[PDB]
Amino acid sequence: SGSLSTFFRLFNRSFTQALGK
Repeated sequence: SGSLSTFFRLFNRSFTQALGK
């Protein structure tokens, strides 16, 4: 489950994109 894959990926992507920056 988990998954978590989707959740983990989403969190990482969102954090990286938000930080971004």
